[PDB]
Amino acid sequence: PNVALFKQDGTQNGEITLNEEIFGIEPNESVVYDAIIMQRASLRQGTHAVKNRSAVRGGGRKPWRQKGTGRARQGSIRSPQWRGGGVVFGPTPRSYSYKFPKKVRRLAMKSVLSDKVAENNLVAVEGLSFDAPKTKEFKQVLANLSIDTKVLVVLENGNDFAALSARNLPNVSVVTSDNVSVLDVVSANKVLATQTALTQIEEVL
Amino acid sequence: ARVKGGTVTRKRRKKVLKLAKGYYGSKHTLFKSAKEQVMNSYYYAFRDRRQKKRDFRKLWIARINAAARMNGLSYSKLMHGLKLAEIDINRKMLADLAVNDAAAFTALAEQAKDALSK
Amino acid sequence: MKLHELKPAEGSRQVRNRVGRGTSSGNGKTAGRGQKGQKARSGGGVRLGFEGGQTPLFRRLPKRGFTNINRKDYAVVNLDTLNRFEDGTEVTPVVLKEAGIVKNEKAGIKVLADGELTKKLTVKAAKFSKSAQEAIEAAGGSIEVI
Amino acid sequence: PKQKTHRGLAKRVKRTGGGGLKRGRAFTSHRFHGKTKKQRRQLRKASMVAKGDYKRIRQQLARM
RNA sequence: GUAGCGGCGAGCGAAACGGGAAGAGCCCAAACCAACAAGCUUGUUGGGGUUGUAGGACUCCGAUAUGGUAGUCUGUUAGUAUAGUUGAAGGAUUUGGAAAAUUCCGCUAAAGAGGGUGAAAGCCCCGUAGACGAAAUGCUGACAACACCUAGGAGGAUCCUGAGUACGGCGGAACACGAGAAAUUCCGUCGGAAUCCGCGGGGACCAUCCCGCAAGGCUAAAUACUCCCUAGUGACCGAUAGUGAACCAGUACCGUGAGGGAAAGGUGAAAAGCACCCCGGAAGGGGAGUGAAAUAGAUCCUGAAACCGUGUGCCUACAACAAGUCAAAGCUCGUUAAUGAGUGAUGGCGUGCCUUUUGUAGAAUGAACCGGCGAGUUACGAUUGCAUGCGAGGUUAAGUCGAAGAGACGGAGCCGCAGCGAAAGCGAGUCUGAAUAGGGCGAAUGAGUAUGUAGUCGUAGACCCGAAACCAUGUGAUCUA
RNA sequence: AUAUCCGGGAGUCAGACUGCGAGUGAUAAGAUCCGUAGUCGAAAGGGAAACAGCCCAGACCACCAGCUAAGGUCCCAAAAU
RNA sequence: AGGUGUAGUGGUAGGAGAGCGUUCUAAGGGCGUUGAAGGUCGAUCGUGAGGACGGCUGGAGCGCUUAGAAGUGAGAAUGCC
RNA sequence: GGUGAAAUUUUAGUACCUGUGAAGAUGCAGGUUACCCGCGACAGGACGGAAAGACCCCAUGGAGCUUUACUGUAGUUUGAU
Ligand SMILES: [K+]
Ligand SMILES: [K+]
Ligand SMILES: [K+]
Ligand SMILES: [K+]
Ligand SMILES: [K+]
Ligand SMILES: [K+]
Ligand SMILES: [K+]
Ligand SMILES: [K+]
Ligand SMILES: [K+]
Ligand SMILES: [K+]
Ligand SMILES: [K+]
Ligand SMILES: [K+]
Ligand SMILES: [K+]
Ligand SMILES: [K+]
Ligand SMILES: [K+]
Ligand SMILES: [K+]
Ligand SMILES: [K+]
Ligand SMILES: [K+]
Ligand SMILES: [K+]
Ligand SMILES: [K+]
Ligand SMILES: [K+]
Ligand SMILES: [K+]
Ligand SMILES: [K+]
Ligand SMILES: [K+]
Ligand SMILES: [K+]
Ligand SMILES: [K+]
Ligand SMILES: [K+]
Ligand SMILES: [K+]
Ligand SMILES: [K+]
Ligand SMILES: [K+]
Ligand SMILES: [Mg+2]
Ligand SMILES: [Mg+2]
Ligand SMILES: [Mg+2]
Ligand SMILES: [Mg+2]
Ligand SMILES: [Mg+2]
Ligand SMILES: [Mg+2]
Ligand SMILES: [Mg+2]
Ligand SMILES: [Mg+2]
Ligand SMILES: [Mg+2]
Ligand SMILES: [Mg+2]
Ligand SMILES: [Mg+2]
Ligand SMILES: [Mg+2]
Ligand SMILES: [Mg+2]
Ligand SMILES: [Mg+2]
Ligand SMILES: [Mg+2]
Ligand SMILES: [Mg+2]
Ligand SMILES: [Mg+2]
Ligand SMILES: [Mg+2]
Ligand SMILES: [Mg+2]
Ligand SMILES: [Mg+2]
Ligand SMILES: [Mg+2]
Ligand SMILES: [Mg+2]
Ligand SMILES: [Mg+2]
Ligand SMILES: [Mg+2]
Ligand SMILES: [Mg+2]
Ligand SMILES: [Mg+2]
Ligand SMILES: [Mg+2]
Ligand SMILES: [Mg+2]
Ligand SMILES: [Mg+2]
Ligand SMILES: [Mg+2]
Ligand SMILES: [Mg+2]
Ligand SMILES: [Mg+2]
Ligand SMILES: [Mg+2]
Ligand SMILES: [Mg+2]
Ligand SMILES: [Mg+2]
Ligand SMILES: [Mg+2]
Ligand SMILES: [Mg+2]
Ligand SMILES: [Mg+2]
Ligand SMILES: [Mg+2]
Ligand SMILES: [Mg+2]
Ligand SMILES: [Mg+2]
Ligand SMILES: [Mg+2]
Ligand SMILES: [Mg+2]
Ligand SMILES: [Mg+2]
Ligand SMILES: [Mg+2]
Ligand SMILES: [Mg+2]
Ligand SMILES: [Mg+2]
Ligand SMILES: [Mg+2]
Ligand SMILES: [Mg+2]
Repeated sequence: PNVALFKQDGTQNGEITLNEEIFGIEPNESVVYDAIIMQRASLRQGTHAVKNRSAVRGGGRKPWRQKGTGRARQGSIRSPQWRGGGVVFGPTPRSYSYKFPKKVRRLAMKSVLSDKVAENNLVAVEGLSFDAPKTKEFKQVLANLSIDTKVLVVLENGNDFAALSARNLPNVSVVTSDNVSVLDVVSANKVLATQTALTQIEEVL
Repeated sequence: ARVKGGTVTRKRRKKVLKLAKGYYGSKHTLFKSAKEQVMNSYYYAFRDRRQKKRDFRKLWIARINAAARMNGLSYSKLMHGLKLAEIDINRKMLADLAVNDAAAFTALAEQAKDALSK
Repeated sequence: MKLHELKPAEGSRQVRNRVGRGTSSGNGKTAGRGQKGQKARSGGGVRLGFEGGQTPLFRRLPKRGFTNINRKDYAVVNLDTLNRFEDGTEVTPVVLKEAGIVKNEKAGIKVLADGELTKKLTVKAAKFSKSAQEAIEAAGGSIEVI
Repeated sequence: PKQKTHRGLAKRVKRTGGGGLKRGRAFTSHRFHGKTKKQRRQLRKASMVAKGDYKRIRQQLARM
């Protein structure tokens, strides 16, 4: 659809046009949920382990004779019901990542982007220029555009100084147009994208 | 992650022990004894909510029988006579009249005796 | 969507059943295994197809046949699939691969006369069923063994 | 690891177009004097794995 | 989990092709030549030569170039590791013992990672982003030096091209392949070739064809692993956990020895760790102090339960009681204020819990009590239900880039779209059969596939605990024979 | 108002007594083994003094309400001396 | 959204369904020296697992909502400490 | 007066007779006896404690032993090479 275009100074220039296949489709909420769960799982490290009865130190010998002592029969001091014994089952190192079908990944990405536009949370700017990286200036740009909530700032490749000046603000998340994920978009209340970043996204998708 | 036992175990056992207050010795003190007796108390309490209905009807009938005989009539004949007279007063009410308002009980007895003769 | 308001599609996700966690769950104590016997034991149970010592079904039956070392299996294409090409098209194993109709041609493409062909084609394939050849040429096309 | 096909079964049955299993017949090896011509003729014909047996062996032939 | 192997049982189980990571090729022996030494050859040295569209020696001519390197404490240079330097921005107010909490206005940010500070700090401290730094010693990369390799073409008369070798018999073994029809590789034993018109392989064997050239050696990378070192990470543990060991732990302790192997963290912000007094021989208390708090006093945070005791509201010395429950006077109390609470004379009814059993109050089993710990899990596969995406299609794997991410690329491959037959093969049919018959299985009469999730199964210790035993290294004759 | 059929998941393969019909036994057994029905099992409640299997009867719960079943009505102990 | 009507609602092995509570993760929204968790007491609420609210103790952290992942629930093992 | 364990132990306000019942009950039924708490004594019962019966049977358990069981094999011996 069409979205208002702003300059870095905040005055609204004429609207621009975004590809409808990417920003105009009906969001598929179930697909978005699937993509969110999968991506959150993919971040897990899975480095967790316990010692079962074989891994615990010692415990080879039979603690006492099978019969005649009046005690419960025991085969090892490291049996799981013993204090200090092996853990039964429990965590073992493993991966948590899985891959949805490609078509599902694409639909998920278009859904979140089309949801931002449908709610008018997509603020497209002509460009974000900084002679030198200065947080106060980008902070002023966010004020110029009346953005006070969590914002995903989507920059074109090579815009080092815009990325540097934006990143320290606690409410800002910076990505490049070619590294934008569903979790990135859903986290933000608003998306601030330069004009060239939007064009690159439309070339990626 | 690891989920240690925490406080749920203690909380649950404390509820059982509260139900066992007033029980003798270990039965209000030790969870296993207290739980066993609370279970038996539940079994008794359910069974006794049925039995209390039996016991009170037994009490009323006996009291009505004593008052009936004081009016020259047995319990069984009085209930037959009241049925013939179309009196629907129940045994709880009759026993109450037998004790608290004897004159009214006598008036009922006379109606029953009248109905028996007819 | 919002990270604080996630909702899965209905019926997409279910709660795992944990056995041996109390009697009122219905799987307490014996954990659904019942009482004693081999199948109540940890790791208990007989191998698949074991009939407790009755001669198993497979031992009762004879082995049959052999596998031909030179066996050739052809990728089957029927006429209804060739209606997808326009009149005068040159249908080729390459063309069918690009169309995604035949991803694996195996020993070659063989054309079969299941449906009705309605377009004129010059069809090239490893083999042709006699009926398929008649249908293709009856449609005014032509066949060629490669 | 992958589940393993029961090789002995795989030498004795065939997956049919309906997903059933075609099988040979017992009592077709020798002692044909002990069997009538009718029995021999009708044991010559193939059969299918019965429902009760199929449920018992189905996992053993999943990737046959 | 295919082809196969297999008491054709249980099970075992490839390889090539295809797609990737990484890639690199080279030296000898012999002929022949030269030198030397020796007993025409017979050794040493150097040259020469290196292979299958056969190569080389040799004999002809013709160029002393051009390229390469898996060489060296050869220097020079840069980088880098091993110390470091620098590094923005806050004051009040309310509460408090203390402020970072709070309120008020400010500011800094290429730094809002994190830690510390008398509670929770972007701006107090250590840091962080960023910029910067090396006398010395390593390591790496270049550059230079030096060293070491690197000839084309035409001729075949002759010579060379790995012997006790190949191979065979016998006996074993390895090949997924258990002697099998058993090729290929190897070990022991015995026998034992050819050599370019030659030799080996193409799964017994022969012919033909094709592909190669054994019996000599060397070779980076892609692969495996981590005792250690540096910087980090975690829907990992948080002291019965986590290493056996957070603590002076492989210690104490046990054992002749091999060997077995513990328990045990927390005052407070700061010791400010209680001057002095009093009872006591001391221990220990009581004051007085310190402290926000000492019922935080070192057995020191919190401080459950079992268990032990003190006070006392009600009850109890004619009663046979799984001990409660229902009914109930009297007495004593006053709440999450509820047709309240505690106790309870007396009356009715009433044989615990668990396990295991046809059946257990059971004179069957298990538990002294309390607390903590303690049992269906995960991975890879199979299959079904549910769910989502796409749909006669569905989908990528390894890998590459990328935050240990998403994602992109990657179509090799896998499932499905056609079956029937042991098979040749035919094909909406096909097999059986002489059959246009009948019958079997199929089509008619279509839904699949990827992923998630749950149920169950399979391979794994596979829900947890338990044998007597078996095997393989060790330690013991300080007891005893 | 169920039947089949297709598929996912089981558990069960020690049964007991009672009535009836048989065998075995001595027309003994709380015996043994079948058939048949019931109850127990896996069923609390009422009756049979107590008493899984007998008789009556199937507890979702509340009531200090009523009617009945087996079995009962002189006292224990509800109801006809 | 609810209402009416009829019927049904004992249960072992076992199948199905739906929930309670525990720790952790994410997002959101909150509470804490004007006292978090934990402990203890109470005559509190819900159909159940269980949930609040007060007093006291305690001295730093912790709820709630939605979703996710689990070393997720003990009274019995002549269990271990 | 000083010092001070242990086996055992579901909680116990822990009688008798006859009966009942998994067929031998302190605990169930009916009846009988019995004020509350101990001390010194005795062992009839708690199928008392101790030991997951050793007899008996079973487990396609184990071990040691035997032989004209099976299959192997060290050793010995005979021949070929
Ligand atoms: K089950
Ligand atoms: K067969
Ligand atoms: K036969
Ligand atoms: K496989
Ligand atoms: K076998
Ligand atoms: K050379
Ligand atoms: K800080
Ligand atoms: K250096
Ligand atoms: K062989
Ligand atoms: K070959
Ligand atoms: K070759
Ligand atoms: K304290
Ligand atoms: K007291
Ligand atoms: K009572
Ligand atoms: K016993
Ligand atoms: K047919
Ligand atoms: K036919
Ligand atoms: K689908
Ligand atoms: K599935
Ligand atoms: K296991
Ligand atoms: K399992
Ligand atoms: K000695
Ligand atoms: K019978
Ligand atoms: K029944
Ligand atoms: K409280
Ligand atoms: K567990
Ligand atoms: K225990
Ligand atoms: K018994
Ligand atoms: K005695
Ligand atoms: K022995
Ligand atoms: Mg071990
Ligand atoms: Mg003992
Ligand atoms: Mg441990
Ligand atoms: Mg616990
Ligand atoms: Mg799950
Ligand atoms: Mg059940
Ligand atoms: Mg239990
Ligand atoms: Mg059991
Ligand atoms: Mg059994
Ligand atoms: Mg079973
Ligand atoms: Mg047999
Ligand atoms: Mg035959
Ligand atoms: Mg016959
Ligand atoms: Mg600074
Ligand atoms: Mg401030
Ligand atoms: Mg082999
Ligand atoms: Mg050979
Ligand atoms: Mg040989
Ligand atoms: Mg060649
Ligand atoms: Mg290498
Ligand atoms: Mg430890
Ligand atoms: Mg602790
Ligand atoms: Mg330890
Ligand atoms: Mg205190
Ligand atoms: Mg303390
Ligand atoms: Mg008396
Ligand atoms: Mg008295
Ligand atoms: Mg028995
Ligand atoms: Mg007992
Ligand atoms: Mg007893
Ligand atoms: Mg015991
Ligand atoms: Mg020695
Ligand atoms: Mg000696
Ligand atoms: Mg019997
Ligand atoms: Mg049973
Ligand atoms: Mg009953
Ligand atoms: Mg019973
Ligand atoms: Mg009476
Ligand atoms: Mg009379
Ligand atoms: Mg009912
Ligand atoms: Mg906590
Ligand atoms: Mg657990
Ligand atoms: Mg315990
Ligand atoms: Mg008896
Ligand atoms: Mg008796
Ligand atoms: Mg009693
Ligand atoms: Mg009784
Ligand atoms: Mg004994
Ligand atoms: Mg025994």
